[PDB]
Amino acid sequence: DIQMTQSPSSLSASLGDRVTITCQASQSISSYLAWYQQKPGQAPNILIYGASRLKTGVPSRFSGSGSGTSFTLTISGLEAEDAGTYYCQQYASVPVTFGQGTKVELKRTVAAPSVFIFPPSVVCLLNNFYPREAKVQWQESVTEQDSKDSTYSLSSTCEVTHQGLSSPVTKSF
Amino acid sequence: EVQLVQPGAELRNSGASVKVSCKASGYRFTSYYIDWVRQAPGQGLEWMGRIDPEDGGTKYAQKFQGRVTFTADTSTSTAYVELSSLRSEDTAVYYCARNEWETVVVGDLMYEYEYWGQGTQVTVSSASTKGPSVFPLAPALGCLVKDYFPEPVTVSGVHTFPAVLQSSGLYSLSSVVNVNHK
Amino acid sequence: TCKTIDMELVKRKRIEAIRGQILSKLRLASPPSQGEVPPGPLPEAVLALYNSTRDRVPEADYYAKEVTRVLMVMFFNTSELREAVPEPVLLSRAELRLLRLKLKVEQHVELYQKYSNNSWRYLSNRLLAPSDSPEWLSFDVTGVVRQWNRPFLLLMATPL
Amino acid sequence: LSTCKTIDMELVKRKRIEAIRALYNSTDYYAKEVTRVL
Amino acid sequence: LDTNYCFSSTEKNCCVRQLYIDFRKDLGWKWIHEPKGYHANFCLGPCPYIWSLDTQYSKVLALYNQHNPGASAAPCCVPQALEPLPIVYYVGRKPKVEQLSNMIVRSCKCS
Amino acid sequence: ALDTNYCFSSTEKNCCVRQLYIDFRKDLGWKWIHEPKGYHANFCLGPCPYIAPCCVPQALEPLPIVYYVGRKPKVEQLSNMIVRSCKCS
Amino acid sequence: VSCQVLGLLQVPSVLPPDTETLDLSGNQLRSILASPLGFYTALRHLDLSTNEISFLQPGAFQALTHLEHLSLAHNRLAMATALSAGGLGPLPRVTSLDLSGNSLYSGLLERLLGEAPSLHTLSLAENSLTRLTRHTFRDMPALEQLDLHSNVLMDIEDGAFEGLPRLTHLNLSRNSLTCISDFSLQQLRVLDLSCNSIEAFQTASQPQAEFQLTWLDLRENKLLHFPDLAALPRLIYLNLSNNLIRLPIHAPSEGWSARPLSQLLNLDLSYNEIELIPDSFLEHLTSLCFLNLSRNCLRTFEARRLGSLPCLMLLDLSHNALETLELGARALGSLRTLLLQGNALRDLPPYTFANLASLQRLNLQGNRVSPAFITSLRSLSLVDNEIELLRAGAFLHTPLTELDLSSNPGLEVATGALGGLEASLEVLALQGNGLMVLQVDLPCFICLKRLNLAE
Ligand SMILES: *[C@@H]1O[C@H](CO)[C@@H](O[C@@H]2O[C@H](CO)[C@@H](O[C@@H]3O[C@H](CO)[C@@H](O)[C@H](O)[C@@H]3O)[C@H](O)[C@H]2NC(C)=O)[C@H](O)[C@H]1NC(C)=O
Ligand SMILES: *[C@@H]1O[C@H](CO)[C@@H](O[C@@H]2O[C@H](CO)[C@@H](O[C@@H]3O[C@H](CO)[C@@H](O)[C@H](O)[C@@H]3O)[C@H](O)[C@H]2NC(C)=O)[C@H](O)[C@H]1NC(C)=O
Ligand SMILES: *[C@@H]1O[C@H](CO)[C@@H](O[C@@H]2O[C@H](CO)[C@@H](O[C@@H]3O[C@H](CO)[C@@H](O)[C@H](O)[C@@H]3O)[C@H](O)[C@H]2NC(C)=O)[C@H](O)[C@H]1NC(C)=O
Repeated sequence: DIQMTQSPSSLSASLGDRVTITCQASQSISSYLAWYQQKPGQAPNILIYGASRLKTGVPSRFSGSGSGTSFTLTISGLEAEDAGTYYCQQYASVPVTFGQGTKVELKRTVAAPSVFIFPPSVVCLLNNFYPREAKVQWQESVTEQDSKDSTYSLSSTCEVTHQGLSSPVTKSF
Repeated sequence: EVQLVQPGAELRNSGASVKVSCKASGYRFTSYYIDWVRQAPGQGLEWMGRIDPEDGGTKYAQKFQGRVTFTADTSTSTAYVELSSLRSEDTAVYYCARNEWETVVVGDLMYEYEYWGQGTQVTVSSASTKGPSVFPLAPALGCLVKDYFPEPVTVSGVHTFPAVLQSSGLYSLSSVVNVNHK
Repeated sequence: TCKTIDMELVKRKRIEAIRGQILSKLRLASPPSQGEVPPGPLPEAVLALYNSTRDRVPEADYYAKEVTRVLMVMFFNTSELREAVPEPVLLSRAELRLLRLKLKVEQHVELYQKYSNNSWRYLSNRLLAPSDSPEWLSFDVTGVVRQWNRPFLLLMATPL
Repeated sequence: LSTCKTIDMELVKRKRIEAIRALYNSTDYYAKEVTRVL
Repeated sequence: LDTNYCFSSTEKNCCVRQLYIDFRKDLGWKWIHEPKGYHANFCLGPCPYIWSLDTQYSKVLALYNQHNPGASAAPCCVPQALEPLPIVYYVGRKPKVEQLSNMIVRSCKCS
Repeated sequence: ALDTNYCFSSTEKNCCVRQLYIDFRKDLGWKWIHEPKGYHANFCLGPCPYIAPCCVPQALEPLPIVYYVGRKPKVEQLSNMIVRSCKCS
Repeated sequence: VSCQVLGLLQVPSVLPPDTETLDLSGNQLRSILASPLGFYTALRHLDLSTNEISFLQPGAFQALTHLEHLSLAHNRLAMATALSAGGLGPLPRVTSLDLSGNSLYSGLLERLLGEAPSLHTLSLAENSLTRLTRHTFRDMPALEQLDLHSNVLMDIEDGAFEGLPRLTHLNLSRNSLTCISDFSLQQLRVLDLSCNSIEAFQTASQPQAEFQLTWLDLRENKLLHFPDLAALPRLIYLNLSNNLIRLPIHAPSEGWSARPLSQLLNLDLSYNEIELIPDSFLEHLTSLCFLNLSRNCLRTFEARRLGSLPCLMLLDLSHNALETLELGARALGSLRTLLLQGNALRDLPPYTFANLASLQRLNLQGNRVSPAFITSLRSLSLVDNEIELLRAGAFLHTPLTELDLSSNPGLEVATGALGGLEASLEVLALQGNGLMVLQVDLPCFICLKRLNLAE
């Protein structure tokens, strides 16, 4: 059991930027690591072999570095295809242990929600807002980021406050 | 090229046993290891042990000691898993990996995985069947779907939201600014 | 087709391959050490079993099988049969063998299994050629066993 | 010093073809006849 | 050594290779009236000789069953099972039917 | 289809089963096989011309042995050991 | 200190601290712990081989800073890689490590080996290595010999030896290799590929610089063609014996098909299926000295090219099925020995062996050749030639020193048959001739030393 930690729980960046994820091992690891690139719906995909040995057919923007106790993954230019969860793995002891996962998403600018209401199980809906910090008071359900404009949505089954609009508008029917 | 195929596991009532299949093709089955990794939506990725189809040697992690047993069948090039005495803290996607070199090269050490399966969802809910009851909503506009357990609904400037669990039942939604298999 | 091949190298290579084959078929990483070998000849049971199997009458066929026998208590003690074979998964062959006393006239016999409480299930049948001396007759009874001096039951199974 | 890959298929098959170089429905090195008697 | 795996891949080991013959397209013969063809197939792939030791790792002992099962001196990749093929060919003026032997191969061993 | 009863003590240039003796004490240098002291292994040799071809065995025989593991004796039976006849491939 | 073969269970702690060379081979040590061993920091030759050592302490050898040679050979270190991660630690001064006989494994070997810049010779032979990947031999920039013989190696990637720019001796004997598709080890000097299953050998095409290989060993392989060695100018010794070559590239059992020999010296084409020699084949083997061709089913051997095989000192050709042979004048001028026995020669030109300028030894046994018998020939053997009459002028002007005529029933010796052999002959044997009377004056032979007239 070699417990490993991924320092950032989740991070948001933009196109053509430098992303970094670190990995800290409970004990010494030497150079027996691996990084994975799971998609939001599919199985994990190997990215880095050893500790810095890039695989074949995967983009070279990712780079490996470190040894023994500290390892970092760096992405040269962030792209829409590099959005997902990233994992650690060690093969230096009989129990193979993975990391915890770090979600990488995009951001472009702030967007204002358009709060809607629907009387009947009443539903209050928000649409086309960027920041995933919508706070609504009377089972919320956010969606996944859209591939077109990287925007969020929410459904509550209402008082809405957000960073996009300064005034905490309250609408009722 | 080599590819391993697993079929979706739908649903299994609590207290029963599940069977996860990992039919493989494109390579000599009785020459490699097979790893079983479990992705519960609660925490990370967990590694159960591995099997050697050629011999049958079984090894497993410290937590799955006797709670899981996986066998192989070399005639049809498939590897299996047997999970017993299901609980609520078991619903997860069970993947299927290959160490990428050979059993001979990877003697007793451990490596990474280059060929993954597609996973199976072993879901325990103790809910049999009940058709969705779509509810109309209007002043944009959309649809309301309630209690459409246990397997999804497809409904066709659109927005669908992930189903939620409440009172042992699913809850769908739609909004615009039903073909249920079960 | 012309004579250009010598038997010296063929003998040597066959010899070395035989060494490797015995080592592989027994799954011995290294030859066993003789530290615990008791002094004296082999026991009577083991020698009798070896002389019994020496009598002349799938990917997993390559490896060896431990050979055991059970004498009749034709009924048998199921306890001894289970003592021979831990669980029926590893069993690979089980031949029932017989020793007819004297048959000067040709006759045909058929095997059977105690299936139900009173019923018996038919098995393969064979004809006996005349002979003035005792001889060993066999009948492969592998299926019934997995389902489950004097004539005996020879067994062959994967070691535990 | 590297071992061997990409065993050819097209050339091999052509050589093999050169080497290969109611009575029907009811169906030694030298060929044997087929006849039926009822 | 599955037949499907051998016939739908490329390995440098003794495997059965897929082949279908058409009497007209492949053989270029027309005197055989029936049938249109058959899957003769063939065996191809080297079987290396394994020099042995007294002390070997537990997991190299599996190479013997795959490469030199019979402990031969110079192993060869040969067919292990064969099937018959009935045809209908004209010899002169009288049509002839024969059940030829050792024509269709299914699996190949190292012998 | 050339067994030992034919090719042994005969002058044949074509492929048939040849004589060979295994003695565990001298050839293999082993002392852990209590019984037997050896066995007749034989081997197939000889050209097989066209009517590349190889000559391979067709009939094979088992070989039971007795040996020691730890302090408990055991009896085990190997397979495909003695070459009995050869064929042309 | 020499404590070899003493049956000691543990490491002794009574050794003087000034020990520079310690011997413990053949004991019952099952572990190398750091505390007993760290006392003798002055060790330069540690010998622990032929033990049952299964576990290695991570800080075990880190104290012996002046180690120059350690030998853990023939140990149970295969399970150490699983029992212990890291295995060997860095060995800053070790020059010769010998881990042979350990049943080590590829992959396990990739982790067991620690970096050693001062290592001069590593041995892993008699192990279970099945394949060599790109990251097996890494971080040994001073290795110049690597022993891998009697392994089960089958696959070798393109750049397995990439991290060894100074490997010169490579012994790959008794391995399971089948097809060699490339060879680009520029500075390698010795390559041994004997007792393998190699059906085809191809080298790299058009290298930047000439390769340094001077020793190829393809004996007892399954080759079907004479390898293309146009890119190996300095290959000197070449065994191709006990193969299937038919002079007089493809691997049919696999299905793969993808001044050449100016300085080759020792060619060995014995035990092959050669039936004829094309003329151009012997033109390339200039300056070749010792040529052996025995146990080939060749039926005719001729050399008409002027100056062909100019310095051929020996010509071994026995046990063929020859009917005829032709030797050109002033062609095999430097030919000193000629093996010709075991053949079926019937008729030859009278001066077939006369033109050999410096022939000394000539065996012609079992051939049925009847006597013209050379001022330089020394040893002769016409044994089993089914001879009946020996004419007087057999050896008039051939100062032979050794002469054998044994096993010739029905021999009739003419008067004066040994014409000029009185002063040159030293040993003569006529065993089994069944002669009734001797027509040769023995006392006139002053230089005779031993005689054999048995049977
Ligand atoms: C490449 O490695 C092979 C395998 O070790 C070398 O051949 C071996 O050479 C040794 C001599 O150093 C031979 O050992 C001798 O064995 C006889 C018994 O036959 C023994 O009486 C002697 O005292 C000596 O120990 C060994 O038999 C021989 N093995 C084979 C298979 O021929 C070979 O010389 C190496 N090549 C190069 C270029 O280094
Ligand atoms: C190339 O390698 C081959 C090995 O394949 C070497 O051949 C070996 O040559 C020696 C002497 O010519 C053979 O020894 C002989 O044994 C017989 C008994 O059979 C004995 O009566 C002779 O007096 C002689 O000692 C040896 O058997 C033979 N090895 C094989 C496997 O046939 C050859 O010497 C190598 N080439 C060069 C130039 O060294
Ligand atoms: C084909 O002919 C060659 C000769 O051209 C044979 O090679 C010869 O083999 C013998 C036997 O090993 C060698 O004699 C040995 O010499 C070494 C070193 O001087 C000595 O230590 C040994 O005690 C023994 O006397 C001989 O040198 C060698 N000749 C050459 C040029 O290498 C070869 O064996 C023949 N082929 C076969 C299959 O026999």
